[PDB]
Amino acid sequence: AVADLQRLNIELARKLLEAVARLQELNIDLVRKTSELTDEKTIREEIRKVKEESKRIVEEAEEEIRRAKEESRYIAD
Amino acid sequence: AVADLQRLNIELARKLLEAVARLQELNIDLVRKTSELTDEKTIREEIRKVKEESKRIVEEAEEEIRRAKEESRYIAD
Amino acid sequence: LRAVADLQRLNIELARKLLEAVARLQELNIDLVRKTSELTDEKTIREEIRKVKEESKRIVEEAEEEIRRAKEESRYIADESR
Repeated sequence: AVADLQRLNIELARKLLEAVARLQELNIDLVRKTSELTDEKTIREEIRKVKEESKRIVEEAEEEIRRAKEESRYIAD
Repeated sequence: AVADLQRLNIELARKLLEAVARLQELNIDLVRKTSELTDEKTIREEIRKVKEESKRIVEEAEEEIRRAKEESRYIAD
Repeated sequence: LRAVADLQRLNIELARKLLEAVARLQELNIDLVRKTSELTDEKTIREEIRKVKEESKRIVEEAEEEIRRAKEESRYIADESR
């Protein structure tokens, strides 16, 4: 069952990479918006929003890994 | 063969971390320069540059997973 | 109980640590941006930058070290077989 488990890891690498890519675009955006704003109350909402968004993304990736792990177990029998 | 496929997976994980590491120094550089500058046109150019550089890095990592996908196929048969 | 199933969990453990690294770095980056908006003294800001940089390097090196473990542990599993 070597090819199946291998395909699984390739899938995983893609998930984590996409998460990494989405977090990067989030950080470029947080820096861009912060440079644009002067009001600190307003800047704090952008930061608070990026933070929870980042948290959603990390959690999504965490569940994907958990699912890849469970699927490995079944393929293991 | 299993050992070769695992070697492939270790290689891939390392390259994904390398992309993560390069993005982080990029993000750190972007914040540093933005704190240094006041002119927004110049700041937007720093932001634009870091962004395209981030995509290049992201695109290379995507190609690497793709290579790893091809290579795994060849080895399993 | 396969050698392959054990190699597989090694990779699962490996993806987690790297994600954990990415998560930690992401929080370092947001904190640095937060403090940057809060401060006007450049000396202070540059110190916060140096701190995040050193912290980010350690996290990356911690992850590089775990990869070296996975690689070595994987080798060990090679002769070990069903």
